[PDB]
Formats: sequence, structure tokens, C-alpha cells
Amino acid sequence: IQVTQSPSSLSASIGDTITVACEVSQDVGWAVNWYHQRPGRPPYNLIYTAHNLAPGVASRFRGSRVGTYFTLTINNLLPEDVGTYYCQVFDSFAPGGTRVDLRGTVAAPSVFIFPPSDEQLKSGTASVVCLLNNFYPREAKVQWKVDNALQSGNSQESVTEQDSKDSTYSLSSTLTLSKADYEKHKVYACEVTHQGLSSPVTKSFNR
Amino acid sequence: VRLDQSGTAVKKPGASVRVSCRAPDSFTVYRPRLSAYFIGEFNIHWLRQAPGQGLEWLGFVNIFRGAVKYSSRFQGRITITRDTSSETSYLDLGALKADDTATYYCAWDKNVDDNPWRLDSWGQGTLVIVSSASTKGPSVFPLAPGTAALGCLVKDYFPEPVTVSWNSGALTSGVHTFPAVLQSSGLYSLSSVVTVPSSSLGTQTYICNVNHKPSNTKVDKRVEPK
Repeated sequence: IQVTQSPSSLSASIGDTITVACEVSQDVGWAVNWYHQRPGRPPYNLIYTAHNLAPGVASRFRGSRVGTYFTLTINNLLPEDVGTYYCQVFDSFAPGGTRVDLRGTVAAPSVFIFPPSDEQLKSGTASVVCLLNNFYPREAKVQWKVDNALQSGNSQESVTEQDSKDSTYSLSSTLTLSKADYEKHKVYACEVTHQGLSSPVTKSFNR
Repeated sequence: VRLDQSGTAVKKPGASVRVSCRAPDSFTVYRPRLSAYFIGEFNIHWLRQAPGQGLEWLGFVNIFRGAVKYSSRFQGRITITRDTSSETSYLDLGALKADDTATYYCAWDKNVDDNPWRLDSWGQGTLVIVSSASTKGPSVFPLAPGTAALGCLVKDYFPEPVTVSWNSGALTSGVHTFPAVLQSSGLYSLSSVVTVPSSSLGTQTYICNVNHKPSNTKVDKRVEPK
């Protein structure tokens, strides 16, 4: 039995109605269960056997079955509904769930670049950090350039949870280079693409 | 039902972990014919969630006689048992792999035929970390600066977690402490930043307070403009 959910992510305004779908690869009767997981919390049961609300779950949640196609509908969406929704059939979970967040005002990141410290450099390794601050939506693209050469495979990034008051995100990307490589080049730049930007923003320094 | 779990476990690859889950006052059911509480037929399930990923079912035990069902992905290195006198289930997972790093959950199943595999109650989770790395405190480096950004780079520590405050907790507006990333070295790194008025950079002192409990490492790093 294969279980698939869609969409993988969605943004909704407070008060909206949204629908999440769970498709099962064969008829399983009504045996689909739904779980909600708020950020940093354990999952809890939301709906069981396609359409039964778990104890204490609000009536604005509705589960439905059409054959092998199961839906979770959330009416009058509230901030407490943010998190990930998972569907389950017997021992099978989908890959990935459906991440729900709130639709904030579209806002481009404020971008900052930080050179490695001389103290770190003594260790043989250099970290360059690019900060993307207080942006919405969560999707953003960071491209590192070193003397205009596109970097690939030597960065990692991390994103905050959605802010409770302004619905924005922040992102931090670290480019990791050897000291030997760091000292062979002059211009270090992070180029940022985001829906709130008409053209990419580049912050740079010269070593 | 209330489910209580054992604490964080840090293990080397190839080692074994025993995670405990207790369901106080929930194993038994009142039976009028016996005029007493007797062991029920509930299932205790074990699941996990790796960082950033979805849920994975590992197995269950039926508490009546200890019958079990296991995921075939773990056959040969998993045992689930229950002790009815302490109302506890044990997950024993052997030959641990780095990708067994996850939060492990026990979950309660009333085992009602009309509601298959309903996991109606969940434990808080147990962090299980599997790595070749040894406990190591972080190195803390400055991220030096209308609005300016500054921060601290908390690099090369093991295991999680690290906490960060600013100015001993007196500075909270504009602070973002990011999720750690697991580097290819097997060591973690995270950054914490704060945005402040540019006009304050030469007059107000900014200190990131880094705490790494597993190594008893505390660092108060002054972040000055370069």
C-alpha cells in the first residue's frame, strides 16, 4: 500500500478554507487516519477512520472519502492550525506530509554577509555566513559566488519557524571553504532570489 | 492516555538502545464479571521521525499476551515487549545506524476493529542520536557588523542541543536563533543573529550567551564591529 499526500506545502490566510488530499494506491475502506504536528510538538490524532473527529478536535475540521481519494478540509483557518498534516493507512505514512503556514505580506529579505573571523581562519577552515532576514514567503534561493564563480555543494542553510507577530521567516546559509581556498580569492558574494525582489540582491565583501 | 518516555540516548553505530514508554493506569479495564480491573487488549506502537522528515512506523506490541508486529525494514534488530506490572513497553533497537537518529514516539491504540491503526495518544518523544562522534563543545565565532545585523556562529559541537541568549536574556527583540545543521564532519553548527539600530553599535555591548550542556560548555562572546 502506497500513500501519497498533496500539496507538500500551502499558505493560507486566517479564515480561509483549505483542503489537503491523501491518495491510497488501493481500496482500504475508510481506514485513513489524520494527524497534526505543530512545530516542535509531538503529533496528535486529528481524524480517525476517514471522517471521525478525534476527541476535542474542532468541528471546522472535516474528513471525507471518495473511493481511494481522501481529503482533510479545514474551515475558518486559525493560527493554531499551522504545522504539518500527516495521513496514515495501517503501517504506511506518506512521505513528507503537508506543511501549512500563514499567508503573510510579501516581503523581500534584508540581506547581510559576514566574513569568517580571523580566529576561525587559524583552524584551517573558513565559514562565510549570509543572513536573509524577515521575509515572506518561505521560499528563497541563495547562490554563493567566489570571484564570480558559482559555488555548488559547499553550503548548508537553515530557516526559522514562522514569526508569531509578523508571519515572516529568516534564513541563514553557511559557505564552508578551506583556509587555503579562502585566501586564493578576493570577492565573496551571496546572491539572493525571492518573490519580493524584482532582481536578485547581492551582498559582498573583499577579503 | 498519558504516555511517559525515557530520556535522550546518544549511541555509537553498532550499539543498542532501549527506549521505555509508560502508560500509568491505562493497561487494565474494569470487567464487571470479575468485579475488578483486568489487563486489556490495547496495542502500544513505536514510531519515529528523523530530522526534517515524516513519520515511520516501527512496530507494535499487544499488551494482552505480548504479541508483536514489526516493520520488515528492521526485522532482525528490533524487539518490542511490555511489562504489565509497571505498565511499560520497551523498544530495543540493535545494530544502530547513523540514520537511526530520530525522535522516537510511543503511541496508544485502543485496538477497536472499526478504527484500524488509530494512534489516539502519543508520548512526548525520545531523542536517539547515533554517531561516531564524541562529546565536543563548540567554538564560538563572531558575525560582526538604519538597522545592522550581528550574531554568533556556534560551530563544531556534538551532540545537540545548544542554547543561545543575548545580553543574558535582556535582548530578545529581533533575535533569531537558527536550527542547527549537521555538517559532513558529523559535528553540528548553528548561528544566532540579532538586528539592532546601527547607531547603537559603538555604544551598546552585545554578548551572545552560548550554552552546550552535554559538554558543560558556556561561552559569553562579545560581538564587536571588526
